[PDB]
Amino acid sequence: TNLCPFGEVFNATRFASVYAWNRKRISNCVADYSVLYNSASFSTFKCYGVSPTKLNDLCFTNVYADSFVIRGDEVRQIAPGQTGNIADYNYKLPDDFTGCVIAWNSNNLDSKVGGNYNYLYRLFRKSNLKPFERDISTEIYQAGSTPCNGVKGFNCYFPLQSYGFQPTYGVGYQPYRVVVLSFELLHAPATVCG
Amino acid sequence: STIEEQAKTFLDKFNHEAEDLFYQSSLASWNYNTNITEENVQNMNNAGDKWSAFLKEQSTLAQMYPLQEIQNLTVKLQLQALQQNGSSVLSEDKSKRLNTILNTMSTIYSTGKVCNPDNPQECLLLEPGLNEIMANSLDYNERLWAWESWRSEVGKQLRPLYEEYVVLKNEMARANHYEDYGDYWRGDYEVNGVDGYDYSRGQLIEDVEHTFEEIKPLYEHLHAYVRAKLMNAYPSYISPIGCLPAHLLGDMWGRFWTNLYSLTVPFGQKPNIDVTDAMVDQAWDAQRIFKEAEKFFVSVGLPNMTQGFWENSMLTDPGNVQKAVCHPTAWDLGKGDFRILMCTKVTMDDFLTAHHEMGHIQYDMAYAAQPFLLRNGANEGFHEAVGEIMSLSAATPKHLKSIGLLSPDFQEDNETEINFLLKQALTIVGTLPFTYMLEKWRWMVFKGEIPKDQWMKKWWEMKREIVGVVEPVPHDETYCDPASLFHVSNDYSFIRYYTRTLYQFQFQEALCQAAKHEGPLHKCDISNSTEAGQKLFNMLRLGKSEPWTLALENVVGAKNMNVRPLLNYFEPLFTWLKDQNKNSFVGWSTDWSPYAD
Ligand SMILES: *[C@@H]1O[C@H](CO)[C@@H](O)[C@H](O)[C@H]1NC(C)=O
Ligand SMILES: *[C@@H]1O[C@H](CO)[C@@H](O)[C@H](O)[C@H]1NC(C)=O
Ligand SMILES: *[C@@H]1O[C@H](CO)[C@@H](O)[C@H](O)[C@H]1NC(C)=O
Ligand SMILES: *[C@@H]1O[C@H](CO)[C@@H](O)[C@H](O)[C@H]1NC(C)=O
Ligand SMILES: *[C@@H]1O[C@H](CO)[C@@H](O)[C@H](O)[C@H]1NC(C)=O
Ligand SMILES: [Zn+2]
Repeated sequence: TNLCPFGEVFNATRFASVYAWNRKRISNCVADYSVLYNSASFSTFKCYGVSPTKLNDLCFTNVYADSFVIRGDEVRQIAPGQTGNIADYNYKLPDDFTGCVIAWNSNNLDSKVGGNYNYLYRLFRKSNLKPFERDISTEIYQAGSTPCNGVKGFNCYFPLQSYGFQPTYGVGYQPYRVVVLSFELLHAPATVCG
Repeated sequence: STIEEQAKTFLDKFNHEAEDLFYQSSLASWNYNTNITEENVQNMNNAGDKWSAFLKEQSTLAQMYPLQEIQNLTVKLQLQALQQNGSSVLSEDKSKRLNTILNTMSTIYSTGKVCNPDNPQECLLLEPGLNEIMANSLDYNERLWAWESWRSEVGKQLRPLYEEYVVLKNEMARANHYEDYGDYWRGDYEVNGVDGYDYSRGQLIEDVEHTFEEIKPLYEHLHAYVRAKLMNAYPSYISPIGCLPAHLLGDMWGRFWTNLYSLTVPFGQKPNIDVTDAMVDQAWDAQRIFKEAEKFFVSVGLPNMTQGFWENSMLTDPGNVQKAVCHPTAWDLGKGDFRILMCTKVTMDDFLTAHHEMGHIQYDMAYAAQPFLLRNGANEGFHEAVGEIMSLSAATPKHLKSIGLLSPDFQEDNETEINFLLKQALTIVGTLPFTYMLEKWRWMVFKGEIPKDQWMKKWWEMKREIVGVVEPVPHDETYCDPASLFHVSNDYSFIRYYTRTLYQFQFQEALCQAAKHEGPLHKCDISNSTEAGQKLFNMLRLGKSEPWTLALENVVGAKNMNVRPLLNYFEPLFTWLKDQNKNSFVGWSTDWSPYAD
């Protein structure tokens, strides 16, 4: 007899960078999606393979809350069957993804005058990321055949780059805090329902 | 494993680095412009230096990727702009010499003033001082005094610095494998890598010379009319068959003839179109003006202003507490930031200037999807020209009767058409002979065809023959006339003002013919027509990522720069001028001077 703690997932003061994206398991509770759907504070709210009305009465045994922060125009790259830097090199959903996508405007908080360099992203990687794979490696990317030996230089780049956030950007760039919810079913009983 | 991968990997790393550091220097410059303090100067200097060293540092790695092995065109276009090392190729000893001379002549232009022999203790600057005297005074001596005293005092200082200015810029081109430094400015229109669209650096000279030949019939009559009007007001000081005196051209250098519209107005009893007294009774402010301007771009389908636009922009004089430059500029800071800095007053000119400054924003928002190195005008002449075509439709009587400014019952007839065109004829056509003359002058000096002692001799031979203007007083080798001009001492290539004139009417005839307009061209309005707005939007979003000759083919259906729209635009005026000039002598001889009696 407990509510699923979405309060600490959404209203947490500081999220992880997109490569550092934090996974939090949600189980053995009851989740109310009505206040989420009726808040109207969310810029982009979608669901895939499930209707937002139908999931009100329904039971899924495992709910994973993914959290990260990306660019406003890069929100379109979070979806099944998508490419681009955020999709390939950072956070990759499989084509069969059954969950939902949530985003809202963080510009009133996460951004400050002068830019905030804590938020980072992985610009280069040797290959694409498999579904739901966190890669935190700081290893120097290698573009050419010249051995890097872990130092900056010609054709050896530090892959982690920062998003500068000032308050003064246009609506397109502004930072959004995106929360991706995954839903699966396995042999375990489903404790999460309406 | 190829250079192409190493090239895309490098530039992708370069894109997100150029986005962050450029926005710092651009925001700092915004702080300097809006708020002028000693503290805000160091903030722009430190931010401007990091961006200067960044492009200087990235140019070291850029030359390591040979363009010979690069098959993809878009990567080759990006590196070609980055790989040029500019002034860094020169030796370090002359490096300090160049920037100092650039800043030295700049301060001479800014701090330059004129002083009368009568009371030496009092003196006046150029701005406002001489620009007020040259425009507002009808006196022969007063205009002549301002004309000579500025070139005599300032010209003596800049000439010995300008000669060394020529020597340094020449060796920079030969180290870049250019025939001269004049070839460096003409290299902006160079096109390579596309079969059949290649536009050679030497093709520009042959084209501009051919385009100006067909403008001469229009200009010789336009010059014959201005000479006829000023002759009646100055019978003794102006010869009927001779060239116009320099100081009587309406301003210092004869660039804009708009100041002469007062005496040259075709019809004095017919009311001129003025939206000023209409805006006062409605009590509009800077807020509604751009709303009417933004509503214009909504009618053509172009996107509207961002929410951060109205918040971050300073649209008015920020009080008497802090001083700010009121020169209208369109600031593109990158990363979706678009700002217009203007001191807004209620006037007919500001409403027409409003659509111009907003034109760049609609232009920069189109190619903003391109990477930073590809974020620029398709050429150096489109970026400014796109803002002018929007101002054209805004000045037409039809667009003014729609938005409520001009009365719906306003009468239109033959005498109204000529009045509105001749005002546009003085500004648009009057600046072409001055612009072609200036560019052909710099090009022959940098090439070396003109010895240093023939500069003042070759200058006023182009004044008389091309522009039909003669010097009121002879200048010896000591004076340097061009150096006193803004764009000459400030090291800005001035050919931009010739091309935007030809490229604005091509767009004008192209978009209006797409809107199925009927009748004369000058009465065209692109409002409510999406056919033109979508056709124009095809080119605007391309940026410099495509050859301008290719991008121009979409809009105007023509691969070559042509003046046919320009004569078609003034064709109503061109027929009327020859009728008033049939009793006057058309043409001018270069052997006449006011000081030879
Ligand atoms: C976060 O806080 C807001 C207001 O404080 C509240 O409306 C919202 O429900 C909170 N988030 C969750 C998941 O409850
Ligand atoms: C302008 O700069 C001065 C210097 O710090 C500062 O005191 C003032 O508040 C600034 N004004 C505005 C409007 O930012
Ligand atoms: C060149 O590379 C860009 C991306 O780096 C690509 O979009 C473009 O299609 C390439 N050029 C050609 C001709 O394929
Ligand atoms: C621009 O147009 C869009 C179209 O829906 C509108 O939502 C937006 O509010 C407009 N911009 C402003 C500042 O009103
Ligand atoms: C565009 O259409 C609107 C709607 O009828 C009209 O009010 C407006 O006057 C039109 N524009 C022009 C320039 O006539
Ligand atoms: Zn402009």
